[PDB]
Amino acid sequence: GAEPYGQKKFIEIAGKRMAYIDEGEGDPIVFQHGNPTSSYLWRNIMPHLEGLGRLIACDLIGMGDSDKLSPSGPDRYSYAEHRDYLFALWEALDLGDNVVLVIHDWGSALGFDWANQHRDRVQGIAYMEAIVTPLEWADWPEEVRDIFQGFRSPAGEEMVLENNIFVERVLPGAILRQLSDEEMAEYRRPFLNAGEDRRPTLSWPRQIPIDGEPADVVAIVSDYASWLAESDIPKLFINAEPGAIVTGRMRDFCRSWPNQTEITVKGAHFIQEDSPDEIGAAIAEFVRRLRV
Ligand SMILES: [Cl-]
Ligand code: NA
Ligand code: NA
Ligand code: NA
Ligand code: NA
Repeated sequence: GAEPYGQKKFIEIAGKRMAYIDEGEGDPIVFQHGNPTSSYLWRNIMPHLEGLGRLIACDLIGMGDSDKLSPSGPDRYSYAEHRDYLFALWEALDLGDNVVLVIHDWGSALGFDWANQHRDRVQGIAYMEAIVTPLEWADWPEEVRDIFQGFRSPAGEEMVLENNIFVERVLPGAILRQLSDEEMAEYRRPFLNAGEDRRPTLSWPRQIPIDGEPADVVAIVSDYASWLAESDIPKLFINAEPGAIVTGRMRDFCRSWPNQTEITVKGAHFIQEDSPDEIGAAIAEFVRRLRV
């Protein structure tokens, strides 16, 4: 269960190498990770979709085996910069117009935004522990609120760049099981060096739309949230118990979305590490249904 899935391919986008999985034939099934993960997140999910489509899992810029930006610093790895690289990669990959999106965390902001911009090219959306509408601090799990407000303060650089707290604390804190040393090492790999190599993992929490900031991301999220609440695009909502960011009022909101089926699995935030086989089977049933 610790082994990566497949063998990564590489494409140069805007002078940087992006790494991604691309296996199989047919209409794509696109799996997008978030913070502080990579395509690896999906390694026990993707085998359940074998033979049902072209399976794609991209590593965001500066993450996984994609190259780092230079010079890195606080103005880099914003949502929009990530979107520039990922959307370019998706274009380069010639996805066509029957794309299924499988999305999590910042992967869900990116994927929901993509779908909102390309409504005619998305066959269906499976999402989990996603950014579904703009947040307030009350929506955030109490037990990590102090850490997240830390990230979103000048203390963030020390917390992440020097102390790697997102990788070392937040990630295993939001997985119910204990990862193996080997799993751990894979997740740490892109961020082993203190300093700017760890930047994406600090830029990301600074982009979360909370209390109206950052405004640009709030607007992007509001836009797709309003669209999804009325859209007839097929959806699969994978709810988690106890879950983390899709709880309370946020969970009520996404449950109101049209043309959607839902499952519940055990998990906190990184639920792929806790309930892969249920997740995989639900996505396989959804894709089979859409593609019959
Ligand atoms: Cl984050
Ligand atoms: Na991915
Ligand atoms: Na992807
Ligand atoms: Na990216
Ligand atoms: Na980032």
